[PDB]
Amino acid sequence: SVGLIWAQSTSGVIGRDGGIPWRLPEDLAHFKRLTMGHTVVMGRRTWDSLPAAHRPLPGRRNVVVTRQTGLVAHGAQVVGSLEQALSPAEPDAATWVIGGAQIYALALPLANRCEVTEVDVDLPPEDEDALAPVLDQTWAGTSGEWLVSRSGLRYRMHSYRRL
Ligand SMILES: NC(=O)c1ccc[n+]([C@@H]2O[C@H](COP(=O)([O-])OP(=O)(O)OC[C@H]3O[C@@H](n4cnc5c(N)ncnc54)[C@H](OP(=O)(O)O)[C@@H]3O)[C@@H](O)[C@H]2O)c1
Ligand SMILES: COc1ccc(-c2nc(N)nc(N)c2OCCCOc2ccccc2CCC(=O)O)cc1
Repeated sequence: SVGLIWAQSTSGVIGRDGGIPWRLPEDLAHFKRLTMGHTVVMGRRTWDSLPAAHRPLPGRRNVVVTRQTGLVAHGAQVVGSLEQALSPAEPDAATWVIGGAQIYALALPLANRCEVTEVDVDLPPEDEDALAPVLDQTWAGTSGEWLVSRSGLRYRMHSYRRL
């Protein structure tokens, strides 16, 4: 099982300026609950975007997809392709692809599940933004109710499974 997990604004922005242009603690908790104890696969930009307190992501096997020989920032296992990231895999569990846009595009054809957090923040896309992948007719989804964060932002979760 290969799952994509991401958070996006309603407009479909996932990234800006090498980071994420909102703060939503409830989504961080959701992300940790779904990924704890599992392998997480990310693109190298996302690895370099992690604040030092969160790099590597604790309690997870951190796999970084890069074309470079290796990385200056410690704690990752580097691989040269998504296929190398995904095999061998943890039994009875999902391997989670955790971004960013380039790595989501690589993984989308291989994925069985998507776990999306939608954040109701008004973020018209800007020219260098990373955008969420668009899902096609091979996905069936369900959506949770709108929730209110302690910061006042509304958010909700969507879950998709391959037909
Ligand atoms: N909202 C969310 O859920 C979420 C989640 C994660 C990230 N983000 C955001 O997304 C943005 C980063 O996304 P991004 O698309 O710019 O970068 P990315 O997908 O994180 O990383 C891109 C890098 O991955 C490597 N790569 C890409 N394709 C490859 C291939 N075919 N083979 C081997 N290596 C490959 C390259 O690393 P090298 O250059 O080292 O070769 C490339 O520069 C940031 O703003 C981050 O904060 C948002
Ligand atoms: C607080 O910033 C968050 C940024 C992104 C999400 C997030 N949310 C969903 N739903 N899917 C994702 N792929 C996703 O990005 C995961 C990779 C980036 O992770 C970062 C970045 C900065 C600080 C901390 C962490 C995780 C720390 C940990 O997990 O210990 C969550 C919170």
